[PDB]
Amino acid sequence: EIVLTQSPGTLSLSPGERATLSCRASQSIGSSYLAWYQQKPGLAPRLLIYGASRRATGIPDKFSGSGSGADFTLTISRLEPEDFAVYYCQQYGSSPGTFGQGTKVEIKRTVAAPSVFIFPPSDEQLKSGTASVVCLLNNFYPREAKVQWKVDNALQSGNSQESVTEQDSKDSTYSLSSTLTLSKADYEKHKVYACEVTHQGLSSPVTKSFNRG
Amino acid sequence: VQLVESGGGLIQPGGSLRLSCAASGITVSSNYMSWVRQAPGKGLEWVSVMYAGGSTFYADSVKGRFTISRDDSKNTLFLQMNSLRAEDTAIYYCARDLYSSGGTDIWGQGTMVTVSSASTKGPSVFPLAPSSGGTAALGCLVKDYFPEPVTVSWNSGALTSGVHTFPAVLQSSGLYSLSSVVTVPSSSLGTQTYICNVNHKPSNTKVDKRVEPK
Repeated sequence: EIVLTQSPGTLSLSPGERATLSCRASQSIGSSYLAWYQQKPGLAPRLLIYGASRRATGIPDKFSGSGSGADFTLTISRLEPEDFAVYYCQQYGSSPGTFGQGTKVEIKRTVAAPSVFIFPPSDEQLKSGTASVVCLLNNFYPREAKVQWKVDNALQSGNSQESVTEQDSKDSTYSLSSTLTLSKADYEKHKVYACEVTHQGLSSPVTKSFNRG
Repeated sequence: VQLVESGGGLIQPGGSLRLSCAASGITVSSNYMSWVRQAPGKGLEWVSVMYAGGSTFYADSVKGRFTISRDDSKNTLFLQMNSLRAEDTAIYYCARDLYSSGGTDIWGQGTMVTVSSASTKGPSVFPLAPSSGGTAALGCLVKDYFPEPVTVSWNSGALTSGVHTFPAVLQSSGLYSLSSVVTVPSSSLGTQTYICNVNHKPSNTKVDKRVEPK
């Protein structure tokens, strides 16, 4: 069968630069049988180019395709944050055709410190018997960050979990949630709840806290 | 020119499900039409095509279990999926292909198919409000649901700037949890109400939670 291999797997470039994406077929397929697609987060794929180099209706010239035989290239010029997407090649020399595995195009930016917020558990959840405490790290870059939870100035272990968004399509930053979960009984045993954040963009770690009640 | 899909949902392994793709502005029977699916970590997988004349072709991964068909009078394309497997969990798209005359230019909106024997659980929604720099954050915690996905909006979709909805995490219980947050001016907190709207189609639930400062 025909297999398409895209390279690189991921590309991280600054706005204004040109991205060069490659697609190699395991046998010659011909330019007439290759197309390129963009898929942004949460959206359906969008046709960019067909026949290796023909732009689809309404597609701007920043997207350009070239190549022949088994080797094809897509260039994306004048990159912008909104170009963050996975780009796929497709061949339709077989029925059905096949897609490449995709190249993720990440838009680089400069270091940005997180804005940090802490949320107490809701009275509703507490009445039910559990306390979830949430620390938000908002709009930062790069992705690496350390969150430490302190309860009455005692470092916590084993009771927290993190989730991080993909890069934002407008400003290329990340956000992160850290959720500390305690039983109601344990929560009511302590007063001061704090999250302390370390990140490249902070001159010193930032702590946000609240007092129970 | 649009393709509108329906029929997705949760189904147990070994079960069957039929997806529909109702076309407007193109005639299904005059076109190559396809189903393409997107599973976690599996990119796009082109699973079936039907030629204008009705010949059908399948990816090996679905051959013998899936059947593409069409109803010309309803101008609708179908995917009948039998003997479903966990590996078939994905967003399914229908699409119109032009092959060398134009690529795959028209895509449906996608419908989620989840193949699982685990029990369905609607989410619990709790407000994230500061205990209270000029900016405030508010949010909602969406706890212990199954299967994915939930859809979270703010103020019925009217508030989108500054919203971040985190990927769900699968807990040791087998249920998922996530939070959604938004940042707003601190000076706006006494001038209006912020509401998060959480929809979970598998449990047929729609929750609206006011997020009031404490």
